[PDB]
Amino acid sequence: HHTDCKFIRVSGAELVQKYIGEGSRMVRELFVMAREHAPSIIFMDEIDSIG
Amino acid sequence: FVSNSEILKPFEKKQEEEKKQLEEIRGNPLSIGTLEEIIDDDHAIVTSPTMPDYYVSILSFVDKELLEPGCSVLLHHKTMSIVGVLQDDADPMVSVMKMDKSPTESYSDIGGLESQIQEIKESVELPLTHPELYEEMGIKPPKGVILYGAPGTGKTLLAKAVANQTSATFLRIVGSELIQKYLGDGPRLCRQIFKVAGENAPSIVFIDEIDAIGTKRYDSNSGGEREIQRTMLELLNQLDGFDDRGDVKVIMATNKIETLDPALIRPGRIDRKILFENPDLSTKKKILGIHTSKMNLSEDVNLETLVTTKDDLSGADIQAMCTEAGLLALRERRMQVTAEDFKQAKERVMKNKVEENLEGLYL
Amino acid sequence: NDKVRFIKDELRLLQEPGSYVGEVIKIVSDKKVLVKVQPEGKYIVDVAKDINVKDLKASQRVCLRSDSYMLHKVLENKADPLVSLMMVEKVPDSTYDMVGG
Amino acid sequence: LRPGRIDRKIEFPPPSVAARAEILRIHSRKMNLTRGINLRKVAEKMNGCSGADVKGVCTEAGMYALRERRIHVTQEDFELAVGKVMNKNQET
Amino acid sequence: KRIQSVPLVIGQFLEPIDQNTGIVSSTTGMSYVVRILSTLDRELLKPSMSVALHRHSNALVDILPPDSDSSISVMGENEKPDVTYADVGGLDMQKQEIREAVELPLVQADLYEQIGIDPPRGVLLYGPPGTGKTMLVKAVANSTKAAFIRVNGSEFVHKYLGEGPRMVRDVFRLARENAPSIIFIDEVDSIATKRFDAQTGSDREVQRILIELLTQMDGFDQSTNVKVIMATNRADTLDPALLRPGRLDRKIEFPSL
Amino acid sequence: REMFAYAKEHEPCIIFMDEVDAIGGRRFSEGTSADREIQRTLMELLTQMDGFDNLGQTKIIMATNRPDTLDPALLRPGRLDRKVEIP
Repeated sequence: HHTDCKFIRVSGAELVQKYIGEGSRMVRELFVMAREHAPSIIFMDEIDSIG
Repeated sequence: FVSNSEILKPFEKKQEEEKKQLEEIRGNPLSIGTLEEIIDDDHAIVTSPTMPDYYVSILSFVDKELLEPGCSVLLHHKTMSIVGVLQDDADPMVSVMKMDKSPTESYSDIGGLESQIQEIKESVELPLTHPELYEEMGIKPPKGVILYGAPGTGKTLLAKAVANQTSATFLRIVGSELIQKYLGDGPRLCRQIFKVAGENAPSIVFIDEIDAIGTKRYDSNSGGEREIQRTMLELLNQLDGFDDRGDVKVIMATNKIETLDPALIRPGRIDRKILFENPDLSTKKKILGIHTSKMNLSEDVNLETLVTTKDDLSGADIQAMCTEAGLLALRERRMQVTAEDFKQAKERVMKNKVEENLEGLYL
Repeated sequence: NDKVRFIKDELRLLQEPGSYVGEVIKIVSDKKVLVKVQPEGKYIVDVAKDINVKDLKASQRVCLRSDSYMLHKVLENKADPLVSLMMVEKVPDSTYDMVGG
Repeated sequence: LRPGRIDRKIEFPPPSVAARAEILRIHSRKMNLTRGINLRKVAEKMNGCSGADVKGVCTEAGMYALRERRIHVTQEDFELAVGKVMNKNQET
Repeated sequence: KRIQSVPLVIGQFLEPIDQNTGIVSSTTGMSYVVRILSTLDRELLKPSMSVALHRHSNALVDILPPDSDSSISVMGENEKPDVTYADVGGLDMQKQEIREAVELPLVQADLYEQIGIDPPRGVLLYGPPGTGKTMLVKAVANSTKAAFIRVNGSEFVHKYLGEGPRMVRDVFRLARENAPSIIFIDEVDSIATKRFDAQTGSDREVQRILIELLTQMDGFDQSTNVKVIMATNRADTLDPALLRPGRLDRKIEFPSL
Repeated sequence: REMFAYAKEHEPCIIFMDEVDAIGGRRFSEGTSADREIQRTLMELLTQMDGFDNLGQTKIIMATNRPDTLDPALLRPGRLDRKVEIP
């Protein structure tokens, strides 16, 4: 908020899909979303098993 | 006058008559679809996104070489005839591909590795920059190199300087991204990697940090041990069974390559095995001056003093102290970093940041 | 009177086949825009004479005419969330005063 | 763990009585309260609670007020809210 | 306005564009942009309001009353009550939490505004399957005696592509007309799963079924007059994104052993 | 839903099940190559015997080669009340 950015999470579970040419694109697709918009500050979600 | 009547006059007359036909040839909607197969009779089958099926005749504005199974062409509204082929612009498929043009790197920052640089430069940069050496001699350059050594030697910057001098396509394939959740997508990914690299230029193929199949570690992606071979052997068949004249250069590097299947390494195609170790006190003096070249240092700070303190450190550990020393002075906001900041920075890196294990030691 | 004349002339507009819905992907120098209809397939149509291809770009919701199969005008742009799941939050409400200790 | 990837490692200490005292008043600032309570006394009864447990006491503070059909939250609700949250942490 | 008078295609309004002009979605799956009839008005309809379209031109003709058609339209009471809340014991611990998050806000909505607590837009249920989750919902329907909607989780799937997402929005529209409305979905884990969301190249997406669940619930419930109750098997099956702020925060698990 | 639709028409009806090793199991969703059709198939068999629709004249006879391949939720009371073993 203080840096005036766009908060975007990362869910590692849905980053792997199956398409034609887009199969492995979805993993790193979040990199492009941080290109067109510079104020990214990417955050990571779904770390590990908390029980 | 004389030539303009036999050149410009017949050309402008045919172009105006051709544009008048484009209204009857190319309609308003201009439906498209996916081309399946072509026949020597100038008849093909095209499937629109609504999944219909038709059989029509191949019209002008296309040739037999431009038609390939699995491409997209242009159709007609009422007659559904093929108008022509539509080329695919703005990258073949993916826009986030590591392909770039002339990145920023030089040989001054990688200095100290010249003993290991001479081997990789002759097998990669030399045939691309000076092809007349290998072609006129008759020898065939290797199709790739492989790197091995202790972590922290900066093996990433070794191949980064090649992309700038060669001024060609530079691709990167993460070793952890080789596998896929859905079974069967592993070889489908690797098949598209060499497909794009083979169409445009010899370029470069660089694979770094391969954890694939090593000691499991991925329980969210299940291959059933059968996807292990199908994904790995796909990389092997493209480096052996695939017909190539030596243009494709595939580079593989990670912390430990001994755990990988040596059959996947495909010996005899890669003639360069480069080893990396920890630099001595003479090499660290040159490496320390690289990171401190753009840094403002005080008068009491000596480069030979910090190198003597450094013990059992790699190239990445030297840059860590220069970065940490800049952050310590950043809190106090000093233009020139004093000597008291380097003393506190070198102690915190080798302690909290770098955890030195025993491994093989026996003092 | 003009309100009465416009209502009596609405029958000609009601009998008009209407227009489709599509999205702009790419353009060419022939003034032919690629329109992707969601229920139907893709169709390459011609832009209107009152507009050009300078104001058209990728991922733009427009209006595709039916009878003449041509572009009419631009409706709206593409929404911020894309692909499967895209979380877009700009300027949150969390500050330093909200975090104690 | 080696440098070149993560340049800063911040260790988060667990919340304490003095730490949860300022956290309890922030989450409860968005609801109705009573000046007759104590900020550090409620957090003193809680031990080892996380940030979600402090918000749980604040969230459940208004739940018990709905049973009495009152627009205020007195010390009676905080004593019942802590006892419910402490049982959830000790369960499973 | 009386020109048509004949069989019409059932449309659905989407977004306003121009004066006397709007985009509509026909039940045939093909969306068209037509002009609004002069005798109608953009303020007389709703963003989700279902309308009628011409047979051929698919132009807007008449605005249907604010009620939709999915299955039976679910008036909600036909011979429904059998047992009462007193016939099921031991759930009083979890029954009090549901009555306060369901029956309480439907009666007095000003209690939450005074205490400054945002009431949840619905209530989920967890624990071992095949035991409860049907006992407490049945007691609320008999005690409240108001609008109740019971739709199976896999019932939203229709043999036609575009019919699936259209039937999802039609359920929330019927709950907005009657203020004491309770939406119940039994075994919601069929259309809502952890991952699994991408159907790849089978048919279209099928994610649109889940997208309409997040779109309709987040845009509605401004007055918190509509609650949604869902049942499932376990927590790991459902989409974990459903527990985030801004949407349903309620979590209730059936005690085991 | 078509088979149970005849329960309200003809009251003396009993629907059988022949050797179900597939749609009677639990098999929650992780991967499994888009099983939603079989996943929702299980949800329909657990619907008519659960929801407020009352019949009482329709009996469900389900045969299987082993209880371990059946959904534990289906084995819970309220759907299959009596388990008749044929050793």
